[PDB]
Amino acid sequence: TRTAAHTHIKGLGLDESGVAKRVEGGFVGQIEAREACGVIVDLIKAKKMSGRAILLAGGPSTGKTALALAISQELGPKVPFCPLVGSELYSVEVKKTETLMENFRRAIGLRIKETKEVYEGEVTELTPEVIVGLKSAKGTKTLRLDPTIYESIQREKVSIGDVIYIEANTGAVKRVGRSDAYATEFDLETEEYVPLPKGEVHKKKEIVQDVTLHDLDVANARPQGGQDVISMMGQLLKPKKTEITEKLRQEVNKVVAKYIDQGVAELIPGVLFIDEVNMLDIEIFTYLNKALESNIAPVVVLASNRGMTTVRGTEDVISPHGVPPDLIDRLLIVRTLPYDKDEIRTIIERRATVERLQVESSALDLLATMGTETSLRYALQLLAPCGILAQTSNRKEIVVNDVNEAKLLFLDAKRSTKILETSANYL
Amino acid sequence: TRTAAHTHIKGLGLDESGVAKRVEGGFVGQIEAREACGVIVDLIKAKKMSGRAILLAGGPSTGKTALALAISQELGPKVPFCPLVGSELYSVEVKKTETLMENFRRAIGLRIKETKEVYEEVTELTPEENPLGGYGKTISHVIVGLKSAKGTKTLRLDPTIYESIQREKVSIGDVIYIEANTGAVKRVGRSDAYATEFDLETEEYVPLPKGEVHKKKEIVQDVTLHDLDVANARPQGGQDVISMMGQLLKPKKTEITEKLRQEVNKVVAKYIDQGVAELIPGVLFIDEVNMLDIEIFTYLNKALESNIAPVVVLASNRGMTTVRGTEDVISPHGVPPDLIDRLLIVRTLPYDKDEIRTIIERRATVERLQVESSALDLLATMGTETSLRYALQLLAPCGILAQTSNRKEIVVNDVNEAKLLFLDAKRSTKILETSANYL
Amino acid sequence: KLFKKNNQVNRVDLDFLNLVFTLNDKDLTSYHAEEISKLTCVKNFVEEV
Amino acid sequence: VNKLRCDRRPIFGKNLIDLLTKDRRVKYDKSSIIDNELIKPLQTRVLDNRKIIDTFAVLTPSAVSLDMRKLALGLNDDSSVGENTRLKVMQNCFEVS
Amino acid sequence: KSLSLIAAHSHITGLGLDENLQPRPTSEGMVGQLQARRAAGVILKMVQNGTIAGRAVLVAGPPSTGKTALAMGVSQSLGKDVPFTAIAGSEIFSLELSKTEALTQAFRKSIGIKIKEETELIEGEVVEIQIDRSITGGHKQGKLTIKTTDMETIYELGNKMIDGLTKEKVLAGDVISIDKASGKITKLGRSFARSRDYDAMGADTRFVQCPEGELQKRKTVVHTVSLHEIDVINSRTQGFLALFTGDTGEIRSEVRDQINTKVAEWKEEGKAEIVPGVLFIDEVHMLDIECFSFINRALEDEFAPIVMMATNRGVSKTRGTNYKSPHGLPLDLLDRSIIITTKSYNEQEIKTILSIRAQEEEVELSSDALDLLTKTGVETSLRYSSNLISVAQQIAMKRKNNTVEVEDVKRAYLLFLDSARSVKYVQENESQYIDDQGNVQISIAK
Amino acid sequence: LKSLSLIAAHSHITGLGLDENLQPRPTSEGMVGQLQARRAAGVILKMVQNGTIAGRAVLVAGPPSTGKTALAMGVSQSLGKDVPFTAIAGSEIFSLELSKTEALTQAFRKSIGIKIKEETELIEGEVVEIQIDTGGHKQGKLTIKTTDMETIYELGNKMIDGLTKEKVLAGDVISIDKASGKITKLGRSFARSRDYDAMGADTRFVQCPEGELQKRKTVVHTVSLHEIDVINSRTQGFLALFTGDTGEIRSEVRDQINTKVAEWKEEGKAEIVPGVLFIDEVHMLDIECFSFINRALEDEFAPIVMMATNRGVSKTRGTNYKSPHGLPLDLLDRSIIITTKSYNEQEIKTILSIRAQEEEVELSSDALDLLTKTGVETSLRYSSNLISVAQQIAMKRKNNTVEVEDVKRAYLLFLDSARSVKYVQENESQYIDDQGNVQISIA
Ligand SMILES: Nc1ncnc2c1ncn2[C@@H]1O[C@H](COP(=O)(O)OP(=O)(O)O)[C@@H](O)[C@H]1O
Ligand SMILES: Nc1ncnc2c1ncn2[C@@H]1O[C@H](COP(=O)(O)OP(=O)(O)O)[C@@H](O)[C@H]1O
Ligand SMILES: Nc1ncnc2c1ncn2[C@@H]1O[C@H](COP(=O)(O)OP(=O)(O)O)[C@@H](O)[C@H]1O
Ligand SMILES: Nc1ncnc2c1ncn2[C@@H]1O[C@H](COP(=O)(O)OP(=O)(O)O)[C@@H](O)[C@H]1O
Ligand SMILES: [Mg+2]
Ligand SMILES: [Mg+2]
Ligand SMILES: [Mg+2]
Ligand SMILES: [Mg+2]
Repeated sequence: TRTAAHTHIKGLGLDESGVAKRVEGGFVGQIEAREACGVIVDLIKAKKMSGRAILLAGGPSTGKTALALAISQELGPKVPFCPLVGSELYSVEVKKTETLMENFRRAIGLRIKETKEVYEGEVTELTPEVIVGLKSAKGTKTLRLDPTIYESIQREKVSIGDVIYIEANTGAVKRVGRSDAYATEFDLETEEYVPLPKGEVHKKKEIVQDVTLHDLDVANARPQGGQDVISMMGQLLKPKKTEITEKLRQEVNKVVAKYIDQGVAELIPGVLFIDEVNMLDIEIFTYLNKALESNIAPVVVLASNRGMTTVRGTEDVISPHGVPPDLIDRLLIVRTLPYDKDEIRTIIERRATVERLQVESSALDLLATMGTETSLRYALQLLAPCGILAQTSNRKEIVVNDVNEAKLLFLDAKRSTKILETSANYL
Repeated sequence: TRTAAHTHIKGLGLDESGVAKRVEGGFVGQIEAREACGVIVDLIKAKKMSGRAILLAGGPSTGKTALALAISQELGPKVPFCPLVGSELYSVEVKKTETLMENFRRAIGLRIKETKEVYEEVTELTPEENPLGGYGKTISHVIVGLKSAKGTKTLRLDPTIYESIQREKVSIGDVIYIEANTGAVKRVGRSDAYATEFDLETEEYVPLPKGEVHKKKEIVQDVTLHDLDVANARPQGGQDVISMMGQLLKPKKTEITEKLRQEVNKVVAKYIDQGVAELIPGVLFIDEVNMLDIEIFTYLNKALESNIAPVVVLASNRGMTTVRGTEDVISPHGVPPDLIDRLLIVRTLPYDKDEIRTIIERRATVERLQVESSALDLLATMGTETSLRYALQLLAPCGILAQTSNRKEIVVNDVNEAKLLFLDAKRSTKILETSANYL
Repeated sequence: KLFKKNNQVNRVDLDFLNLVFTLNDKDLTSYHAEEISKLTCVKNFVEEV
Repeated sequence: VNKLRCDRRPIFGKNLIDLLTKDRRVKYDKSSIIDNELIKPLQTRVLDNRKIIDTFAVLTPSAVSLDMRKLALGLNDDSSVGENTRLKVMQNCFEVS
Repeated sequence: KSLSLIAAHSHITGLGLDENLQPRPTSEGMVGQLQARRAAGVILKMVQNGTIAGRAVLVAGPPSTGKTALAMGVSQSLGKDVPFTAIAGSEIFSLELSKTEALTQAFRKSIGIKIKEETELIEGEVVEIQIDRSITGGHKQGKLTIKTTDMETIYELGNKMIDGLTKEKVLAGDVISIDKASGKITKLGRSFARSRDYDAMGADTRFVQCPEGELQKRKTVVHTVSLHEIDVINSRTQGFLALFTGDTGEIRSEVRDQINTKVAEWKEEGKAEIVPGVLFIDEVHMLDIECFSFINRALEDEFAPIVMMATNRGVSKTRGTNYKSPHGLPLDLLDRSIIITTKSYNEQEIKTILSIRAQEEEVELSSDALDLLTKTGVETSLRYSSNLISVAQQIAMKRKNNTVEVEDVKRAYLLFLDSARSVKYVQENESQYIDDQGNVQISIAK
Repeated sequence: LKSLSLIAAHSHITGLGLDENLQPRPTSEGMVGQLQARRAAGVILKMVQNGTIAGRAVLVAGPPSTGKTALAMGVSQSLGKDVPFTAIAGSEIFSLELSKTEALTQAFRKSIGIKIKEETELIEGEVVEIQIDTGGHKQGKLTIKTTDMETIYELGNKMIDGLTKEKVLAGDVISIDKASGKITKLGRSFARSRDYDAMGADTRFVQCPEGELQKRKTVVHTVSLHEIDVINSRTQGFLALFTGDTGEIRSEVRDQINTKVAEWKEEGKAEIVPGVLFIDEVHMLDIECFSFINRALEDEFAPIVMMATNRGVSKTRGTNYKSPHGLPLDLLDRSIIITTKSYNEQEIKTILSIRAQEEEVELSSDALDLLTKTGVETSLRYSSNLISVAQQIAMKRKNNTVEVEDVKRAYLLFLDSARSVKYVQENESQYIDDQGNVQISIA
C-alpha cells in the first residue's frame, strides 16, 4: 500500500450541474479552478474540436499537478493520456520538435476491431515444399504454409507428435508441447507433455484492442517484431531512434480515415499535459504555435509557477509565467489561489487519514500552525516521521511532544537558510 | 522559358584584343571589371598555372553573381565549375576543412579516352568432359553463335562465360551482347526475330541490333578526381559480407584520407604521361565568403599553397567588419589580412540612372513584355530612388495587372498601383517604427 | 527505366582501367609484378605482335 | 591488356596481403585457459540466463506492419537484389546458431 | 476524406476574388484585407503562369491578423497538382541534417514534375485459369478465356505468365488487368457477369466492377513527383524506404546536378512537365544568418519556387548577430524580397469572423451574446473571444439550453482569465510566484 | 619524372643551398637571403639524419610573407625519400569524430617510420603436366618446367587437395609456394593463346619463367607506425587508412606494439627511421593540445616537431590572456626559436626574377624594376601574382615580352589591399557595416 503525495485525489468531485462543493473527492477549496476544470472535461468529452490550449498558473503548493491528475482521473482510461515534463523534450537522438510531434501523436487513441484466425493441433508430418498436417481432438486438416514459418518451426525444435499453436494473420508460431497420448515414453524426460487441444483446428475470434497514432507510425516505419532470421537481422542494424517524415504521418492519417469511414473504428481525442513549461526553449515555444493550429492536434494543458521572467533561449523579453505573448494570445488562463488555515488543517488531517495514522486534535492544531508558518508540504512530509516517532514509544496516536521532537530533529527551508547565513564555511 | 534574375547574361561580352562594348551578352556597364575577368578567363584557359585566388568586392545588387555566371558561361561546358556559398561548408557529418577538401577536388576535372571492342540474336550454344582430376564435372570448351545483323558468327569460349550467361537467365534464342574486356554480359531481351512466339507475353521486343558481329566504339569520359577517390574508398560487390553491410550501412561520407589522394595523383600522373588522360583544371566559386570562419580561412591558405589547387574566385560585400570566430580582428570584407595578402582584389562600382534604365529595358525584353516609354522612365525613377532589384521584381506584378484589364503593354497607373500594393524596405521600416502594436 | 537507359551508351568501367585498386589488395606480391610487366612488355610480345 | 592489366596493383603501393599476415601474425602458443569462466563469453551468458528471460520477457508490440519486416533487408517478390544472392543470404544465415 | 475534427483555419476556403482580381467583402469564409487579398491573388496568378521562378514575398503585420489565414487561403485556392510546402522556422535545426541541407530538401520538395508513361494494359473478366506442366511437345499449355460486357475472347500464356499467375492464388472468375509492358496482375475485383451467384460475397471486392467491353486499350498514366523524391530514390539502393523514414543523410550534390540536366533533357524531349510549386516558411525570424545567406543564393536558381514568409516582430536582433536589424531580417534579404502588409481589424470584421466561427463550430449565437463577444474581442483580442465562444457552449447545455445567452458569456469571462487581467493579478501578487532571482514566499504566515 | 604538377606556389625550392660545412650559398634552388635561418635549418636537418636523439621542438617565427614555409619546403626536399615528412596545418586537428588529443597522437605515430626485412622461398611457373591415375590420391608426382629448367616432384594428398581447388591443365606455368603456403595462378601459356574468340578478366597469357623456378628472395618493407597500429586495431582495418574511420583506437595496441617493435629492433630484422612532423599555422590551437604536446615531446618515439607562426603577442585560443608569440610560456620554454628577418630589395629582385623564369616568362628589365618597386611598396606576393596577369595581358597585346605598360595596366586593373582599404574608407556608406547598416538608395 504505497502512498506518495497523491492517490487521495479521486476526482474533481463536480456536481452534474457544474457547481463544485467545498470538500469532496479528496479536494478542498479551489472552487473556481475545479469548475473551470470540469468545463474543460466536458469540452474534451465533446470530441468535436481540436488544437485547444489551456494554461493554469499559480504559486507553489497550490495543487496544479494535483488538478491535472484530477482531470485525468475524471476522464477515465478510455481517453489516451500521457503526462510530460518540459525537460523530457530535450534529447540527443532526434531534434526536440520531432519529439514534441511524437508525443503529440501518442496523445490520441484509436479503437479498432479485427478477426484473429488461428490453427492449433498435433504435429503429424512435415513434408518439404511447405505442407503440414494438424490433428485436433476431433478434427484434422492439412495446411500448406510459407517456408519462413517452416524454418521458424525448425528453429523451434518441434518434434514429431508435438502440439503447436499458429496465428495465421501474423504467422506467429508457438509449440504448446507434446500430446499426453504419447507421454510416458521416457522415465525422466525433460519435455513437458501437455493434453491435446479441444475443438476444430481452424478457429476465428474477435478483438477490440486500442492503439494510438504514434504506435501506428512507429510500427510502419520500424518493424520490431519479426521472427525469421532476415527480420531481426535487419531490425538490429539501426537501433537508434530516427526522424519520422511528415508524408508518413499523412499516409497514416489517410489509412485511419479510410478505416473509420468504412466503419470498423472510431477516433478518440486525448489530453497532453506538460508540467513546469517555464523552462522550455524559445524554439519549441514558437513551434507550439504552428503545432496547435492544426487539424489533428489534441488539447494541451500547461503548468508554470512563475511571474515576470525571461523565457529560456532569449535574453530580452520579460513575460508572465515564462510564456511569450504570442503563445499567450492563443491560451486560456486559470488562476489558482493560495490556501488558508482551516483548509490547511483539513488537508493535513485528510492526508493523515489516507496514511492510516491516529492524530490528536492539539497535534493537528500545532501542525496547521506550523504549516501556515512555513509551508503545507513541510508538514505533509514530516507527519509520517511523527507517526514513526510515536510508534517507537508504542503509541498509535500522535502527541504534541512527539511533533515538537520531530520538528527539532528535521529542519525546514527557513531555518536551514538562517543557519547557512551564519555559517563558518558555507555549511 | 523561365528565368530568375539571370540567364539573360550570355558570356562576358569581351571582343578580341580584350575590349568590352556597352550592350552585349545581356551586359551593360562596369567595363573594367569585365576586362579583368576576361583576363582571368584567359589565364584559366591557359591551363598552365594553377593555385591562384581572386576576390571581388562591391556593394549589394552590383552584379557579382552575374560576373561569376558570365565567367562560367565564357569558360564553356567542358571545364568543371562548382558554385558554392559559405554556409554549405558547415556540416554535421564531417569537418569543415574536410568538406572544403572535397569541394577543392571537385573543382578540377579530367577527360579520359578509351576504346572498347564488343560482340553482339544467338544462333546456338554448346559446352564441350573428363576433368582428369578430383573435380566433379566440367566442360573443356563452350561454343556459341551470335546472329546480329551484319552476318552471323560462331564463338568459342570458356565455361566461365557460360556460367555468367546462365546466371543472366537468357533463352537460347535471344539477343546477347558480350563484353570482351572482362566477360560481363546482360540480358538484352527477347529479340524481334522471335516475335509473337505465343499469343500473350511480357518480354521486350528488342529489335535486332544493326551492325557487325563485333563492334569497336570510342568512348570519351569527363570525370573529376573527387569522383575517383570516393569510388576508390567506397566498397562494391554483390553478396560478399562488406557488400551487404555497405548496402545497409547508410554510406555517410567520412574524412577521406590523403593516402587515396596520393595514390590517385600517382595513377593519373602515369596515365597522362602515357598520354591517355588529360587533366582539365576547374574553377571553384565561393559566394558570400564573409560567413566563413578563422579555421576555414587558415586551412584555405594551407590548401591554397597545395599542388593541384584550382583557381578559386571569392565574393563579398562587407566592409570594415570583424571576421567571424574572433572579435579583435577588424579586417576589410571580413577576410583575415593574411588571406588578403594571398590574392587579388577586383573593384566594382554602383550604376547610374541610365544604366538602371538600360537594365530594366533588357529585363523587360527577355521576359517578352511590352513597357510604355513613360512607364519605363518612371520605373527608373524609383529604381534609383529605392533600389535596382525592387524595380526589377516589380515588373511581373505589373504584367499581371495589365493582363487583368486585357492590355499587353504596361501603363503608368498600373505600375503606380503596383508600387502602392507592394512596399519597399524604406516604407516598411517607416511603418515599423511608426506603429507600436508589435510591428 | 527513364534513368537506367543510357548506361548502355555512356557507361565507363573504372575497374577496367584499374581505378578500384583499393579492393584488389589482398592477393598480390611484387616479384611477379615487375618481372612480368617488363618481360611481357618487351620480350614475350616481340615474338607475337 | 599488357599496358593496362598486366601488373597494375601487385606493385605494393598501398599494401600487400603477405605484409598483413606478417604484421597480423601471432607470437602466442596458448594462454588464458580460464576462458572457461574468467571471460565468460556472452554466447554462454545469454543461455545461462534462460530462466529469467522466460519469466520476464512479457511485453509485445501494440502494432506491426507485415511486408516491411522482409522489405527492410531489401528482399521481396519485387526487389532490386540479385537472383541467387537473395537465397545465398539466408543460406549462409540460416545455419547461424 | 481529410479526417479532421476542427481547425483554427477550417473556415477559410481558397481566398475570395473576382476575375478582375477584386476581393469580395465576404467570400469563402473570411472578411477584410482587401489589398492583401489582391496581392495574394496576384501571386497566385504568378504561380499559375509558371514562367517566373525564385521570387521572394514577405507578409508582415501585427500578430493575429490573417497571416497564416492568408497562407492557408492561397494554399487552398492553389488546389492539387501544385506542390505546397508549409514549414516552420524551427523544423530545420536538426542534429542529423545540416541547416542548408534541410533548406535544400524543402526547396526540392516544392518543385512539381509531371510525367506520362504509356503502357498497353488488357483487362476483362476471366472464367478460369489454365496452368500446365512441362511436357515433351513444348514448354506448357495455356488458353485463357476472358469475358466482358460486350465481347469475350481467348488468349494464351507466355511461359513467364504461368509463374506470375501461380505467385498468388488467383481465384477463377475475377477481373484482373495485365499490362504486357509490365506483366503486373491487378486483381481489382471478381467477375461481375451475373450477380445471382455473386450476391453474398461477404463484403469483398467493393461491389466488384462492371466489365467495360473492349479489351485492347492503351491509356497514358500521369504521375506527379518532386525533385526530392527522384534524388532520394537515386541516392541509395532502396531510396523509397529512406523517403518514408527520413534517413537520407546529406544527399550528394553531383546527383542533384545530374538530375537537373536529365530532367531538362526530358523537358526538351516533351516527356516531362515542370510544375512551379510553392514553399512557405512561417516565423522566419527564428532562422539563422547562415540560413539567410544560403537563401540569398538559392533564390536566384532557375529551379527556385516562389517562397512566402511571415513574421511578427519588428526591429529585432537577428539570430547569430548582436545588432537590432529592422524587421528582424538581414537588410539584403529585405532588398531582395517584396513586403506585403496586413492592417488591424475592425469591430465589424471581428464580429463577422466570430459569427463565421460560430456557424463553423455548430454554435448558435444570440444577438446580445454576439454583441458582448465582439466587445470582449475588441477589448482584448480576436483569439480570446474565438476561444470563449467555444468554451461557453459547454455552459450552454450544462443548463440544458442549446442556444447560448449573455449569462453563459459572463460566466465564461469570469471563469477564464485574460492576459491583461492575469498580468495585473501577477504584478499585484508578485511575492506569491517564483521571481526571476528565485525568490519565493511560500509561507503565508511570517 | 612523376611531377603531375602544373606549378607550385614555391616549386623552385629544391633542397637547401648548403655545402660540406653547411655554409648557405647566396642563391641556390629557389632560395635567397635569410642565411642564419638556412644555417639553423641545415643544423636541424643534419640532426634529423643523425637519428640518435628524439623529442626536439623547434619553432619558426617571422612576419607574414617572410618565407617561413619556404624553409620547411626546402628541408622536406632536402631529406627527400626514405624519411616521412607529415605537413599538417592547425585546423584539421579539430575533428568531431575524433578527440583532438587522439588526432595529435595519430599524427605523431604517422611521423615515425619503421622498415623490416623478410625472405620468402617459392617455386614460380613450374607445374608442367598433371598425370592423374590406380585411383584415389592420384597425380602423386608431376614434373615442373621453366624456359631453362625442369624437375620432377612428388605430390602428397594434401598437395592433391590444394591442386583440386582451382584445377589447371598444368600445360601453363603456375607459381606455388614452396614455403608451405598455397598456390597462385600465373596465367596461360602461348599454346592456347589462340583458343578464344572472346576474352575475360580471369586468366591472361603468361610467359614461361626464365631460370630456376625455385627462389628464396628477401624483401624489405617500409611503413609508418600509425599504419602498423591501425592494421592491428581491428580484425581488418586496411580501409581505415583509406576511409579514415580510425575510431579512436584504445591505448592497448600502442604499448604492445611498442614492445613488439622493440623486440624486432633487438632481433635486428627491423630498423626505425625518425621522420619530421611539421605543423604550419600553430597560433590557432587549444591549450589542451599544447599540454598534450608538452608531454608527448618526452616519448622515446617522438619525431622532430617543427612549428610555424607569424602572430606576435595575442590571445591564445582557449584562454583570456594575450600571451606573447601566441603560445603559452611553458611550450616556449621547451622549444627552439629561429627568427626570420624581412626581405631586401636585391633579394626582392632575385625572387621576382626566379618566379618569372619559373613560369617561363620573358621579362623586360624596366618592367622587372617596376615590379621590384611595387614589391617594395606593397607585399612581394602582390608582384609575384601580378607577373602572370601581366604576361597574359602582354599576350593579349600580341607582344611576347612583358612591356612596362602591360605591367602598369595589370596594376591598375587589380586593387591593392591598402588601396582597397582606402577606397572602402572613402565609400563606407555604400558597403554594409558590422551593425547591419547599409545604404542602397542613391537619392
Ligand atoms: N484540494 C486539495 N486536496 C488534496 N491535496 C491537495 C489539494 N490542494 C493541494 N494539495 C496537495 O498539494 C500538493 C501540491 O501539488 P502540486 O501541484 O504537485 O505542487 P504545486 O502546487 O507546488 O505545483 C500536492 O501534493 C497535493 O497533494
Ligand atoms: N551590368 C549588368 N547587366 C545585366 N544585369 C545586371 C548587371 N549588373 C547587375 N545585374 C543584375 O544584378 C543581379 C546580380 O546582383 P549582384 O551585383 O550579384 O548582387 P551582389 O552585389 O549582392 O552580389 C543579377 O540578377 C543581374 O540581373
Ligand atoms: N480575414 C479573416 N477571416 C477569418 N478569420 C481570420 C481572418 N484573419 C484572421 N483570422 C483568424 O485569426 C487566426 C489567424 O491568426 P494569424 O493572423 O495567422 O496569426 P499570426 O499573425 O501570428 O500569423 C485564425 O484562427 C483566424 O480564425
Ligand atoms: N628566402 C626565400 N627564397 C625563395 N623564395 C621565397 C623566400 N621567401 C619567400 N619566398 C617565396 O614567398 C612565397 C610565400 O612565402 P611563405 O613561406 O608563404 O611566407 P610566410 O613566411 O608568411 O608563410 C613562397 O612561395 C616562396 O617562393
Ligand atoms: Mg505542482
Ligand atoms: Mg549578387
Ligand atoms: Mg497566425
Ligand atoms: Mg606567429
